[PDB]
Amino acid sequence: SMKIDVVTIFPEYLQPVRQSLPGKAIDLVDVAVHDLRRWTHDVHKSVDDSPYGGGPGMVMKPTVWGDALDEICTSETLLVVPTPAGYPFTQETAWQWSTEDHLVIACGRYEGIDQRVADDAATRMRVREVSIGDYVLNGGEAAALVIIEAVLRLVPGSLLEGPSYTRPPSWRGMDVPPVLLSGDHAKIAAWRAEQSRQRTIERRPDLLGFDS
Amino acid sequence: SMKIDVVTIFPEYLQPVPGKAIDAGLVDVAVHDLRRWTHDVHKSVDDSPYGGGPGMVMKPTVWGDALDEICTSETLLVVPTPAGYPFTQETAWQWSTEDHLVIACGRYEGIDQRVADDAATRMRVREVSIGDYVLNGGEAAALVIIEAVLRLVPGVSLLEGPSYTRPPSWRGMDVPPVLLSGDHAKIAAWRAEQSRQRTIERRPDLL
Ligand SMILES: OC1NC=Nc2cccc(F)c21
Ligand SMILES: OC1NC=Nc2cccc(F)c21
Repeated sequence: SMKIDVVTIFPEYLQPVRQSLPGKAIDLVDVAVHDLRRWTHDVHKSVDDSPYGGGPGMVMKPTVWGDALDEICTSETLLVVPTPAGYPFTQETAWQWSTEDHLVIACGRYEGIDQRVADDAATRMRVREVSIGDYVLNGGEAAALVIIEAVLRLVPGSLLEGPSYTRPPSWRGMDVPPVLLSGDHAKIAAWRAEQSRQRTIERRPDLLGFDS
Repeated sequence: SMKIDVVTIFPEYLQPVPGKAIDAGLVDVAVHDLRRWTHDVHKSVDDSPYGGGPGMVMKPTVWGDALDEICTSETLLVVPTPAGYPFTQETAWQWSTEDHLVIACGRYEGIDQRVADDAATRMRVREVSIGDYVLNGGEAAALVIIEAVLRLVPGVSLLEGPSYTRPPSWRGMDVPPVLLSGDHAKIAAWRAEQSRQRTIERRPDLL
């Protein structure tokens, strides 16, 4: 079943852990992590350089990424490039990728990878540039972990959730809502619906088609 | 000064996030195993949901004890949850100036609501989601939050368009010549148009 390759200059940060949702799956999926510097040939193992046209920071070189993806990818590969400028990664995306035979995730710095890498790959395989949110990360590594977790839990083998409770029924003078103790499946369903409504309207009005 | 305490039943997951000079006292991250605060020999952290339904809910007595020991009145308690307010860059900026963050990592189904409600009577509590996809638990979200916050700690809109570096020609593709023109006003305008087109294509919501 599914193969996931992750390419990064911080392979220890990805390093698959038994005691993980992904770790259990590994013990249905195979996850391999590759050090990008493996495909460098200068003594300094240089993966980036200053941007053409100017600007702050560095851009990852196309040469190294090309050699790396040449080796790892096939025409059947779905190449995932986490980036702040990507299409939104959503739950629909997770379901779609959950049926893929082979995901390769290219982790780069925020400033990004030379655009020609994605352009070149697209001539040979499917390429998806995606953002997991509008906060700013220093690199794609944490995004890769999020994507893997969201995808792996869907592999064979709307409205916000309201508040949940468990035992004891009273705790620090705070009681569980009595309807939840009443065993009335209908009243419980109605209460839960109303709680989710209040919470969605308050926290995520966008989900119900309202202004933010 | 910034102290981050993370509480999780997967402490090894959180160890990875090295990172810089704590020797200057700018940033300390401590990860705590939630099972430290369990009451029974089976080290139980969750229980069946009241009112029925699938999954488990994390126990209030365990989390209550953990937060009692870890938190103070000055703490900003962060609770990652799919039902949370959106975590944004503005949020990250605000939290970057906090003396003490405690991140309570729970499973998707959640922590008994009384835990957060109780904590909010003596400290600031923030329930947040990092996105509208489903994770099994809050650990990955904590990593995302920790990264977005700490890079704004010193010493630790439109989409950006394509970027390029050497060599000028690679596998049949040349860098856009405008970028080599030495006309920096034109370069800015070109980049603005690239940004416009990419935003329209990928994130029309931003407009
Ligand atoms: O999805 C993101 N959101 C914010 N920053 C990033 C930096 C690198 C990769 C990536 F996917 C992201
Ligand atoms: O499923 C999620 N989606 C977004 N944020 C989260 C934060 C904590 C736990 C969790 F499951 C999630």
